[PDB]
Amino acid sequence: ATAAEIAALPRQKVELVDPPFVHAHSQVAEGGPKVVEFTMVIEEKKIVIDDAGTEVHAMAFNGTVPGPLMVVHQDDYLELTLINPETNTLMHNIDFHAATGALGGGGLTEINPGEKTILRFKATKPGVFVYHCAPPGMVPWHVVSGMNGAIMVLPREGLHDGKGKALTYDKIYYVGEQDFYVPRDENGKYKKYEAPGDAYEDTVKVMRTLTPTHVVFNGAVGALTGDKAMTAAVGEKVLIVHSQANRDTRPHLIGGHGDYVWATGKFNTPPDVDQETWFIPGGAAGAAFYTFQQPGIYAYVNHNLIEAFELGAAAHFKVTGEWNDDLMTSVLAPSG
Amino acid sequence: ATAAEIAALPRQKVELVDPPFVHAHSQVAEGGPKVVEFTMVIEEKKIVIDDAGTEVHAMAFNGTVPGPLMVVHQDDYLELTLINPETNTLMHNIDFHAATGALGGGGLTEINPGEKTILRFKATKPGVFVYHCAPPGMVPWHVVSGMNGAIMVLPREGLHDGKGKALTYDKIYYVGEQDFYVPRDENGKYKKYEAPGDAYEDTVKVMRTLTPTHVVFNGAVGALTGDKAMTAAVGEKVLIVHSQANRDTRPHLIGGHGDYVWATGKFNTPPDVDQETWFIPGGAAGAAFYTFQQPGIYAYVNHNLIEAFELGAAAHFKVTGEWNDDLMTSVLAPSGT
Amino acid sequence: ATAAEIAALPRQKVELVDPPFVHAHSQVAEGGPKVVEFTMVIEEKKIVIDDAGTEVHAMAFNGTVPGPLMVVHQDDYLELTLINPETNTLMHNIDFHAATGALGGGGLTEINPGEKTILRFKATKPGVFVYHCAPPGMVPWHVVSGMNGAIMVLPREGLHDGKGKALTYDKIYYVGEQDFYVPRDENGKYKKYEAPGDAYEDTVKVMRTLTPTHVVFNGAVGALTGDKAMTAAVGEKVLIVHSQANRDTRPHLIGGHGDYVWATGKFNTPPDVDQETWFIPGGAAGAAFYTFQQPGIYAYVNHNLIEAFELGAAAHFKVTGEWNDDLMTSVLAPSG
Ligand SMILES: [Cu+2]
Ligand SMILES: [Cu+2]
Ligand SMILES: [Cu+2]
Ligand SMILES: [Cu+2]
Ligand SMILES: [Cu+2]
Ligand SMILES: [Cu+2]
Repeated sequence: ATAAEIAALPRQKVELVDPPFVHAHSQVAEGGPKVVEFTMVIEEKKIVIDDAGTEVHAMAFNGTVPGPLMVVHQDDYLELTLINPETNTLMHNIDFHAATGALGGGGLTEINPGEKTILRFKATKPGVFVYHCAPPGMVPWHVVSGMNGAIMVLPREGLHDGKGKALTYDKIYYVGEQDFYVPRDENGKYKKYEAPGDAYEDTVKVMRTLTPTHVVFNGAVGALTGDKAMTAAVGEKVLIVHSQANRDTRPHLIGGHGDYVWATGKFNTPPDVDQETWFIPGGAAGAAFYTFQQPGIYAYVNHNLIEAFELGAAAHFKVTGEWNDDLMTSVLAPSG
Repeated sequence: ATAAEIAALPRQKVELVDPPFVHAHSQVAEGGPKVVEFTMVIEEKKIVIDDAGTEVHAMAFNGTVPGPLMVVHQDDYLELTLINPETNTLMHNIDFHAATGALGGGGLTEINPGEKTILRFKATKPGVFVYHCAPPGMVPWHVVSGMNGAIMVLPREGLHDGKGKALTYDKIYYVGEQDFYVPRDENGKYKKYEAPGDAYEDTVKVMRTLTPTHVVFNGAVGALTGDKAMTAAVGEKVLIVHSQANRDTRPHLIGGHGDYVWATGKFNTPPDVDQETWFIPGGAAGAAFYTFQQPGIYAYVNHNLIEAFELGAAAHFKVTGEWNDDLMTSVLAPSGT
Repeated sequence: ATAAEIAALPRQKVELVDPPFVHAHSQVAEGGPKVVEFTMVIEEKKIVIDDAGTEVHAMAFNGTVPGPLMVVHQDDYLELTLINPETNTLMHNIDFHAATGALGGGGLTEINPGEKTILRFKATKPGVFVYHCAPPGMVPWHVVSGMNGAIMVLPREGLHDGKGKALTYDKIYYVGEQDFYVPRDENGKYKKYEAPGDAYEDTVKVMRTLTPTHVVFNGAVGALTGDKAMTAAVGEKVLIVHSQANRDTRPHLIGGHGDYVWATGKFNTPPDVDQETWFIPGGAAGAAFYTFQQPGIYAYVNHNLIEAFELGAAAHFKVTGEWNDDLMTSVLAPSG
């Protein structure tokens, strides 16, 4: 397309919503290509990530860790307004792994506090893709301070299985997994600081050990459990988008499966089926589709079970419906 | 589907065998869906994992680490009697990744010492799958103390390649890989404890470093080497099932390949072919098929070669038969310049 | 083939070139199977691997880390002459993951200083494959001292996609990634040693932490950046071969994609498509094919970004050509 051709396309303004929910969208594209417009404000803020009151200086797209999920269709244009308010202290930018050129947009979006920028790119490849900050010289520090999220580029015709059959989800949830590296003093207590830049040197020391102190979903231990559990019902088709911008993960739904999994995240590669545990490399997003067949509590975990149960990488689904005894039954309940 | 129709099905009681061997089974299912019955008793026991005498309090399904492989076919019912003897000290349960609902069985099978339970589930999805203990609040500690194994759900028509050609193995071995986290004293010497409970706090400290002290096949360093090496012959088709319930691994057969590898472990996903090194993420099982074409010793390793040769994750195959010089030959043996 | 047939095949002697470049070869084979002859000399030498003057005693096929890429076609025979000069101190050998039997050749090629050997094997399976040294009882120590490389066995009809369409590259580069484990003294300074054997105990202690001190491409921090960036032009098709003999990696082209990725490295397994980040397990090689669409500087990284930008695993591509504003454009440049 020429610049004139693009200027004649319809514009659509999208309101973002906080993870794990996803803004409203249509699976099959309603019409031809659009310029889809989003706006995000960056907030630097302290977050508390566990029940011991441990703090991280988060650098958050839209004020959440992860940043929100943006949804477009193949061959739409994504137009982002990115704002770094004067209340912040650091320069920031954005690299979309879905985009082609200029370091995924990082080289065109460097904004100091009090600045804004607008970037547009054509979403030429369908799939789920990571986005993250990447300021020169400080790339990994922004990413492991929570400045990352994902976008989904749906095929215009919606999702399909390997053999061209349509896959239509009832519910979608976005789980962003974050490794954090919090410094400790000589008594093994986590340190606190009064500004992000003050934590920089101590944090780099921990990062170089390659071992996170916490690995969490949606920005904190227990964020998606108990009463902030994701919900579904028996018979509902659910798409679970999962991203990790820095470190590998191996998601598993305890009690379920991934019926179709795009473990690479890319919808032109056919999905793996019937998976117990799938693998998403650091720097990628993946998606799993599952139809719930049994009610009750499911845990959704990174299946390095130390990372899930000791370091924080565990969420719940609460699923309503009737029990199927053909699939599973207690023949003799625990007894003497 | 009905309670009635299920009690009408034939029952077959299987006697389990210790890894790396697998109980007798047929690849192609003979006749219709069955209720296949297994019994395992849980043992808490001290095991020695290296030649230095390092001890771990293991928590072992059927007394072995890994637990034994169970084989059924798709749409069979697996019925497990699980027994926690009153000589044990902890509650245990089982989560089958092959099963659907109730945390894979784990929410229905919590048994204290002196208790037993019977669980039945329909094996709806073909593949190899991990099982493991998962008691609320102590999940990784029972897994990394050895409490895990695998099952294989064969398609009823047996295995096939990506394009419908039948693949029939002559023999099957199950390699369970285990990461252990053994606490050290001030001299760097491994510690010993009286009961499993006593080791808990020090072991969680090592677990949180995410760095195992030992990574082993079949429960110990060198367990599947020497007189305990797996065996085959030139021309023999072997299926190697490998599981890791907690940590990634990257198996490789030194001197061979994986001719067809279901690296995800699931037989409706077509296999990768001609693999050098394949990758099984923590919490999964995979399977590789190979036809041996050369005699001699092979080593089967996790190809982080520090984990293989320093931490324990190496086994041997001894293969009989004739050498093929077309595939490889020494044109000039090591000689002076 | 008969014995006389094998004995009658044409021989071709190939001069190797240092990575990241590759010796001249044809994609589509020209004529029937051949015996392709290569000679490599092993060098044990001290190399400097970062900007701080940190030394390692490298053990280097042909004098380089990684060793060079050898290219043959399926069902050719590769015949290697391997020489261990009298000035080295250790026995060495070679295991080709491409070969069948005798531990990949390792059992037949153990040469002490002052010895040579000639090994021939038939390249029966197409793909990229790791090769590395593996002397009994000292395998990891030779591998993590740099003694590894890769070979490519191309299909006789050249590369194709999943749907049997030909893929022809214009340029090929080989990126070998190396994890090093360099000991430190109690002051945190890296140690130096007179002879390789003097470093053995201290190095195995670091190896057993599973945490590298440096993760590099082509043997050193920054080896493929600046004036040594890899080059291409918009519209050129590049094949990037990447190996890691001991530890996993997750390559990503910042600003691009892998249009076709043989992540397993084996050309009978259909490629994944449209990849953002792909995953190569330790002990394997992989290959990614990309057509460049935008000019500029791209970084090619291991996307554990701590490993890329703190520990050394980052390279650059410099790509010439005209900017395409359809794919990406700055609608509003950073402004107050
Ligand atoms: Cu930032
Ligand atoms: Cu990135
Ligand atoms: Cu248990
Ligand atoms: Cu599990
Ligand atoms: Cu060597
Ligand atoms: Cu190897």
